[PDB]
Amino acid sequence: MSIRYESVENLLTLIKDKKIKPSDVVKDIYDAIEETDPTIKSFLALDKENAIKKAQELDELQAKDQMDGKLFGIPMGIKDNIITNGLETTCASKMLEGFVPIYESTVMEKLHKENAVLIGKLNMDEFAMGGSTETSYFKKTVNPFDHKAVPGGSSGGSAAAVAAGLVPLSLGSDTGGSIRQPAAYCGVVGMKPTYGRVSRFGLVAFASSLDQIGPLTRNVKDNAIVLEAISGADVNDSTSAPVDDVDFTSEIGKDIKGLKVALPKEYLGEGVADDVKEAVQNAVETLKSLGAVVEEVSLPNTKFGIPSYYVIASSEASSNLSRFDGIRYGYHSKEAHSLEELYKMSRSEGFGKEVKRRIFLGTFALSSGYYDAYYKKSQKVRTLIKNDFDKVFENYDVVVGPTAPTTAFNLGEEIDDPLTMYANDLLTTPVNLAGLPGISVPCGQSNGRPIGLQFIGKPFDEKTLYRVAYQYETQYNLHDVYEKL
Amino acid sequence: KVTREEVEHIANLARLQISPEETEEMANTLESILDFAKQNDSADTEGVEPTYHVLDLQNVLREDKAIKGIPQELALKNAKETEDGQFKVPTI
Amino acid sequence: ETVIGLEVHVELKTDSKMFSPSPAHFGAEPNSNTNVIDLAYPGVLPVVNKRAVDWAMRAAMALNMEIATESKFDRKNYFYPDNPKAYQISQFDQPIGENGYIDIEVDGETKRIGITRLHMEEDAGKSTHKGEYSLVDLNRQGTPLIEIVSEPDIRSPKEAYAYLEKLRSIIQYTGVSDVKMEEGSLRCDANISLRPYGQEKFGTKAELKNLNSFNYVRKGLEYEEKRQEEELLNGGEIGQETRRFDESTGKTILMRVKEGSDDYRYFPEPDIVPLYIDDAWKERVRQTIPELPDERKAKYVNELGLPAYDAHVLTLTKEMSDFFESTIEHGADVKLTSNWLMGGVNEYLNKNQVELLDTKLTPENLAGMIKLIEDGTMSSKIAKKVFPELAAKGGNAKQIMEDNGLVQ
Ligand SMILES: NC(=O)CC[C@H](N)C(=O)O
Ligand SMILES: [Mg+2]
Repeated sequence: MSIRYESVENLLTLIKDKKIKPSDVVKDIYDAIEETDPTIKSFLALDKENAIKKAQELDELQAKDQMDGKLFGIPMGIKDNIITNGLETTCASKMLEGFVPIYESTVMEKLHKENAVLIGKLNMDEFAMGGSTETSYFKKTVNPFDHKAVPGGSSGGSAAAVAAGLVPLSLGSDTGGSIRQPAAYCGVVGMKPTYGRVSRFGLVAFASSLDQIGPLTRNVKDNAIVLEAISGADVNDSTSAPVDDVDFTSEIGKDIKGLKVALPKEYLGEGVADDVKEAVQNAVETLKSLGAVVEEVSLPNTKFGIPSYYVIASSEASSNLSRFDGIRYGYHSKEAHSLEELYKMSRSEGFGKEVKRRIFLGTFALSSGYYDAYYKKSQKVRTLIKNDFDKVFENYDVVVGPTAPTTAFNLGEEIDDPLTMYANDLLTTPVNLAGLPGISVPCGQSNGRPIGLQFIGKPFDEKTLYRVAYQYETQYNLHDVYEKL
Repeated sequence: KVTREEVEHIANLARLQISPEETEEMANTLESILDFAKQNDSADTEGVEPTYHVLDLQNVLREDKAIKGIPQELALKNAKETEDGQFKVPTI
Repeated sequence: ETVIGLEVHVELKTDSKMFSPSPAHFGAEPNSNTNVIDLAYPGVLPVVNKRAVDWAMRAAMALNMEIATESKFDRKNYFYPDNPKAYQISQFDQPIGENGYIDIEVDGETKRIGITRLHMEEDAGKSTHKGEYSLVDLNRQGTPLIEIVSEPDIRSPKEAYAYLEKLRSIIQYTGVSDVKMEEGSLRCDANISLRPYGQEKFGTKAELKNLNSFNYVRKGLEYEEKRQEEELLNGGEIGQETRRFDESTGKTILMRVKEGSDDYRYFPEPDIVPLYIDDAWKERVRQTIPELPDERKAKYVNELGLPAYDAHVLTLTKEMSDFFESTIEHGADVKLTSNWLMGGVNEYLNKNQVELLDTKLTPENLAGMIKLIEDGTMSSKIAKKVFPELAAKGGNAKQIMEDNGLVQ
């Protein structure tokens, strides 16, 4: 619980310079969790036994000076959304409680090859549906900056674990903003890379055309390091992009003089709180002092992000969650006699309330007579939303704005009011809709709760995003705050 | 609108058990949400093509090379009801 | 007028499954031929079979269909134990093949049966209804299938039988499937509606199921449903909609009272990138279609001077047709070759359950035996004793009536 606040970059040099051994590292990580997570509640299944075993292997490799891997000895937490072979993966649902995968997801395969150490699975909204992680069937993760505030969702555990110094790196998933929004609320860095940048094989599906795995870290550099490790074409995922260049750090450090940054007027609309709005405006000035050209633009179809996103994602979800029937795995109802009952009871009992809402919405949107007016219509709106970005990207290198309309809200404050919960996705969904990469870094605090600054880039231009985010991070960050909590 | 009938129709389509009470609750939610969805009417989509895939990527195919399946044991591992190396389900 | 339309499914002889690397050929042990993709495990993804696509377009072209340039897959949503994903990956809006046609002979006339589409999809698993429960085996789940839906141009169970007989033959020649209803690699569903000549022709429909074999059932289905369709025309029946066929009793038991019409909520499969079938691709595949039966029979009769009956028998399978064409171009007499193929050789394949290609005779040795006959150095008698062995292990015939004691 001593290197527990060290960055990935620095923790690696310590291990390489033999200032500490992989086993001591792992010991520190678990002392932290046992001492801190009973309050934060960011982890679900822990993999301590296996973690120590792996750490032993690494000590030997350290001694024999054969420390290979971009993340040798580095601890990692993974959203229980991402399949981990042999380790319970629940998507924080009763439906998958006790589920032990018999295969490995591509990101884990890649992370294990880089010699990172699996510490455990992180809490999330059930089946990744939510914005506060409160729908979790197991426990309610809390915000490290204020234990009464939500950590965001659906990757609340991923952001909280990193913000509370339990691991220097975590993996989350982002379908409508589930990496960026939690990163914003918990004051950390979260990148949802370009759709197609990271394999979806092994990612329990929410919305296939929108889902994307990404890293959360306490700083920009580490984040780029984790991304390089998980990106890449994958034969197991036909939609993974055949883009060879996965170098995201080579541009980190270079200035942004003349960088053309677009500030969409809609990203500072009426739905955006004054403190958030004020914080992003100051951030804009910080960008100008670094030499960037920040100018206002328009992304006219912004207002349609939430509605179309919810129709499309629920529709896809209504089909992607249909495999859960309790017949081959997961929750199987007992008091079921009829086949119709096996399906209906296993699903109504295994799925939480929000999941069922999404399924009802999606099933309806795709049903006869409603298909064109809802689903197809929303698919057309998605085109418009993507068009907004292409027009803006003809003259600007990057887009900036707030990550979320507000700071983290309270536990219990919006969990019983869906439309209010959804509104928090105002500034994140357009990015998934357009298939673009988006990163969030902290740019201030209000009442102690962090505010996120979002940088949206061109497809496969995460390097530029990391370049501008780092520059901004030199001017303002929360690196020295996490340790205080 | 959103009637108890539609709600029940949807319930059956998504294979979800819905009680004669959660129906009136799912109805209000389904109405509130769908109404909230009608904001898209303001979106000028006339003549615009729908987006099915955000990433232009063509013909990603797999060579027809078979890979032996996993042991029957593995295939049944996570299932609750199994018999004769097969999944056991009611007969309807 | 009796308007019928057939709905056929063909199993592709690929090595692996449609959207999974699993073997398309399984053993007897249930759930022994699966992987996490066939088991619809959470997080898995489909990976399309390259060969299945080529074969699908090959069959489509052999059926003279217009091939799509842009073609994607769609999810056909529906719950059922043999469909683990709760959806079959198929093709809705952009089938790989459209508007083809097949010509057949009926009452001495040439009738053209249009074919609406040929699309790709995957097969379901099998549920053995046994006891108070059903046991599900997913070894077959995911196997490649192409659905071939005929236009409603056939007018009688006579033509319909001829339709699927021509169809079966053409697909067998493409090499993409064995298409044997007996083995399941070929299936068919009918759609019949009666109504007086000169109408909107809307005599409703009659999606009847359980048709299991050409000569068999489906060949007698129509005899019955029209029958009923007519005897019930003196009332204007509830039209009825879908009825199963009872074998022995043999007739349409109007099985289910529709709920309305199953909503599959079809939508483009986001997990599979669209196919863009370029001209070079089409041509490449187009070039793999061999010479079809009709063309070959015409030549055999008009060019080789073979009897029409012989031409028909010899082209029932591409393999025998090829063997015949090679054997003769090897010097052997045309008629004698036809006789040995239709006779001795065929007798062999039957009383031995073996494909002509698995045996050991070759167009060369057979041509060699045929020459030893039309020369006289071997009587039809010795020929009957030599052929058997020549088939199994042979190589030289004027070496067996030697390596044996049956000489010239
Ligand atoms: N999974 C995340 O990307 C969440 C998206 C959105 N907040 C929801 O509940 O769908
Ligand atoms: Mg079909």
